[PDB]
Amino acid sequence: IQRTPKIQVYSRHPAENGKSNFLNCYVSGFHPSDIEVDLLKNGERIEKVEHSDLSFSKDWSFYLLYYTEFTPTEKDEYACRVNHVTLSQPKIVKWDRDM
Amino acid sequence: GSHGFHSLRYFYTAWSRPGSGEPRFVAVGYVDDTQFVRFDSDNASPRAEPRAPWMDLVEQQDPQYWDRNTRNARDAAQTYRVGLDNVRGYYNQSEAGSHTIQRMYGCDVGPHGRLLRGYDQLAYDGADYIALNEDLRSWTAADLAAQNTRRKWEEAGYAERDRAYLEGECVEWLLKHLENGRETLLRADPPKTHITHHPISDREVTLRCWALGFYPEEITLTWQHDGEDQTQEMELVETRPDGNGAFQKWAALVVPSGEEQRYTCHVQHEGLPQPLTLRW
Amino acid sequence: DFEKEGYSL
Repeated sequence: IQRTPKIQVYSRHPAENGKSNFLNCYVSGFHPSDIEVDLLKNGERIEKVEHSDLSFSKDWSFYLLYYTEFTPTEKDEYACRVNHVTLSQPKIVKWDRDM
Repeated sequence: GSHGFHSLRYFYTAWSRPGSGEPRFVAVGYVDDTQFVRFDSDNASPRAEPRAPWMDLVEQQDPQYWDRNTRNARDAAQTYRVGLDNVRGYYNQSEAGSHTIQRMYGCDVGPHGRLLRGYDQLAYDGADYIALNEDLRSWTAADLAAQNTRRKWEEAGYAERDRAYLEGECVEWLLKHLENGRETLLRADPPKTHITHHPISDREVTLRCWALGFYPEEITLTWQHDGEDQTQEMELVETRPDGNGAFQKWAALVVPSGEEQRYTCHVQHEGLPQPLTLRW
Repeated sequence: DFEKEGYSL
């Protein structure tokens, strides 16, 4: 039983340039639990990334929230990069202030 | 009016890592939708740790809480490190493969303070393995290899000890947490709602209805066209955590460039005095 | 509290 992860990238609060915020990558619905999640700023890995404690849903699939403080601006591209044993290549979901 | 009901739930995850050391074991506890405790076996001298505000105050009511729970978690970790190889033996799987045991147990309490449902379920590699029946008296093994565990657990009188916990400490500790975490757990934070407007062309626009910062997680977002539901035509994302103990959700809908005024968004949530109707 | 009990599968 293997399950590919679902990904959402988003901010805690609505993005206002210059104001401190939190960049979130929520990965859910995957199995098994080993997963690689990086948060990217203009293609480069952000180093101080934290994540929630591993848990799972009624169907036994895991979910995790990766997050880091960031101050959004214009032209500053942000993204979440996810790899898992069910993915032949890493998956990248860009952050869209509008979702 | 609706009678309250609350839940205390614990989640165990243990998986083997061939070639990368001993199996890992991670456990977490939740009261309703708020995590309050964690434990990771990989940590250096691992201890049970608080993960909610009110748990920072539990030490003055019960100065033994953390020692008691650290011992139990360390004992649970050892039990599942062994159980990984026991179950692998039941299936005759190779040692080079990684495998996972999961466990979810807890109790639902009614508005009166008495137990409604107790539960204890285990998975192996993400599929049902064994589960405590609703009577809390017997087990239900999911396949032939799991019958090994049920026989061992039947002959050891485990169900009676499980049931004793579920009707006992679980109920008592849910009620203790509900009082100490009252400001966090008994709140009904309504969603901060608004509509955003994204032109895609000269003739089509996206209308997105947002719900932000609400707790509990349960919520309903619908789009309407003159009064007609729009579920098939709308994109509804899965409810997600905001990282501050609350949740978000949105529903978007592609709409002709002159017809925005004819669509409404409807939000129902326990924190709302009345259901909300929004319009662009 | 966590379940003080336990039995290996």
